[PDB]
Amino acid sequence: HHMPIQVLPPQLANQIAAGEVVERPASVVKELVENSLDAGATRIDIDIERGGAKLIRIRDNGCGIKKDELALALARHATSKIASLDDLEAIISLGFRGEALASISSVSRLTLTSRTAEQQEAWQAYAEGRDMNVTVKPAAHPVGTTLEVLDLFYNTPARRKFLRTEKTEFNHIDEIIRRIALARFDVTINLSHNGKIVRQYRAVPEGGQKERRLGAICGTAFLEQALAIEWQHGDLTLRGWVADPNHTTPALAEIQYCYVNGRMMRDRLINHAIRQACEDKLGADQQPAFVLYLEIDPHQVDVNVHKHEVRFHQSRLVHDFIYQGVLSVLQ
Amino acid sequence: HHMPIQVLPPQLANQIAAGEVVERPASVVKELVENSLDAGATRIDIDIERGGAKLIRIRDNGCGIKKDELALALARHATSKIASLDDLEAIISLGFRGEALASISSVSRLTLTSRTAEQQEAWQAYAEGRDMNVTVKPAAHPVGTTLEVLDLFYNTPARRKFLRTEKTEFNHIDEIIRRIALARFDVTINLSHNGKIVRQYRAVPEGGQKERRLGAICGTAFLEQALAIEWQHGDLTLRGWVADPNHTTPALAEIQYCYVNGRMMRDRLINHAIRQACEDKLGADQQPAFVLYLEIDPHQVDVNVHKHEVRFHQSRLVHDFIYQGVLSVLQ
Ligand SMILES: Nc1ncnc2c1ncn2[C@@H]1O[C@H](COP(=O)(O)OP(=O)(O)O)[C@@H](O)[C@H]1O
Ligand SMILES: Nc1ncnc2c1ncn2[C@@H]1O[C@H](COP(=O)(O)OP(=O)(O)O)[C@@H](O)[C@H]1O
Ligand SMILES: [Mg+2]
Ligand SMILES: [Mg+2]
Repeated sequence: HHMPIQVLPPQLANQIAAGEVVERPASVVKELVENSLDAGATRIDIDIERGGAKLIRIRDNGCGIKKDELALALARHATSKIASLDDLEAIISLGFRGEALASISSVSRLTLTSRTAEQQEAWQAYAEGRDMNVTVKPAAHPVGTTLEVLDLFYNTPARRKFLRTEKTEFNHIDEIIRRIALARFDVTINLSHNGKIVRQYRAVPEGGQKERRLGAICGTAFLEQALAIEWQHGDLTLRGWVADPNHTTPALAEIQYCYVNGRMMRDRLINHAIRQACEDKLGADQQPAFVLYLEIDPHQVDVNVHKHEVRFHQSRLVHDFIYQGVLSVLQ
Repeated sequence: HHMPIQVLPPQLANQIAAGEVVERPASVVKELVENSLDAGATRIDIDIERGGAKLIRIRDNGCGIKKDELALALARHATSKIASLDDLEAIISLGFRGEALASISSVSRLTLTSRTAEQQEAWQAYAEGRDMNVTVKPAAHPVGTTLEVLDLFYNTPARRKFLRTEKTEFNHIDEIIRRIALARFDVTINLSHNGKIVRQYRAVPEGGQKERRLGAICGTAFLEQALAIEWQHGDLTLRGWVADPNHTTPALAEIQYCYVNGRMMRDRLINHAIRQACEDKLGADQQPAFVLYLEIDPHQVDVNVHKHEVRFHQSRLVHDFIYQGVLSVLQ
């Protein structure tokens, strides 16, 4: 009670928010790449420097951001993805909170450059000062967008001390891209570190062969033991690959990716049902290797938990669904 | 790009926030009880109805909220706990985001009643409408505060469908109070459900016997096997109780509470070090039973992660510290 209840200034408020949204360089990559995806990009190019502690540049060939909305994109609680509660309950995009860019900009030197198809001119924007005032100025850029994040945590020292080695931080970034690339086979994703190419996942044309990308992302080892899955029942449909439990090594066990309507996730309900389907067919219980995609009525699952967490309205039903699907294929 | 980037109205913005802050009735209880603690309360009384889906009332004998700050308490990004980045890096209170009440009020009928020692008059406040306009009116109330949360999720149907049985929801509430009561032995906490008293933990006077409350919260079973711990090394000090691994049952295994400077938490680093100290002394590896308190330089740990998660600057050091402390006592 000694200090009055007082509104937190823009920058400070965003930095506090950044504490949750910006865990490490990998977090920034995730947020930006997901924005490119929402913007309908077909190709995303990612350049990293020193594990991302020095630089993170992500360019996409998405639809871009209109000049008069650049500042809004750097603003808090402002989005183009939902306008009401209905939109949220049945969301189509990955984003909707309208907080990511604002948060990131408050704890780094973030530059937003973009041009829409209707604009002849490209523009660049960035916020500054305790009030996060935005400067918009001329720039050069093709249809699409480029986010440039420099000196992450430069103005938040307590956090900068927690940054691990360049090697460790880049690895988390590599892992993040790995999870996103598996979610969208139709999107070309290139990742580079310190001026050198680390990877590039070619987009798979309509109906093209996926085994190619799967192997490129997860490795040939997984690709060989990969058992495809096709299991449906109304709104519930399970797809993907499950490695033969009998031929699953701990190295392959590193591949445990699950998705709910394209949204990457790590839910215990699912990991359990799978390990159950394997333990029940196989002899011993162990860490299975898989890449599964669950399609379900968006109204039967909560995506606003805070991101890899989700909540299923019919917990039991879903769990048994996945269990059967995997169990079935394992036999 | 079809829909413009647009600011989310106050109520909607808060409801989206509520998706993360308000997981279930237990979340509301946690936020409110922690506010009472920050306000210096010595006694907190909690009344629940129908698992909290119908009513949640929390009254404290804290310092209260000044009339002219009631609306600010229901506002977003407004707090009395930090005013800058320094304050955050070495925080003293549990709160600091200034978002909890605003979020909760947007997804329930929340009434805030309070009176400070300097005021002869008590006042009541609550927000309404898409803009969250606040109404302040006369009320009766002793020094302190009472939060009243009714019909949780009444205006967010998609979420209301996820509410479990009254029994299940109250249980999470009981568990939450359990964790908070262990964090503060000096605070009397009474919990009631549907007009009937479920529990009441008496505050322990200065230096009074703690075994009494420990047993009342964790049960006599744990109290008997409880092995006290006193282990320090500079800023690092470990205290609490660890149940004899050899006499630990799965029922006792339900008691795994760890705290960093009074802030409840569930960090794997610690749970691992403990289970390691037990596995290494004991024969088999298992689920230990414990109530440990780690005191550490606030600058060596990050509390703004999003709450039971924390991040230690010197991960390895801390882990070995706890391991030794427990290991030592187990012998
Ligand atoms: N690469 C991009 N291409 C096009 N629009 C983008 C891009 N990145 C961000 N935006 C715009 O900025 C707004 C989002 O910023 P963000 O802070 O990520 O919030 P959110 O995605 O939850 O709405 C989006 O709603 C969209 O309108
Ligand atoms: N029970 C209470 N007694 C006194 N002050 C309170 C109480 N509950 C809330 N407040 C005030 O309301 C503001 C907090 O609301 P909240 O949304 O919980 O945010 P935070 O605790 O993170 O600041 C506090 O900063 C404090 O000034
Ligand atoms: Mg986004
Ligand atoms: Mg609070």
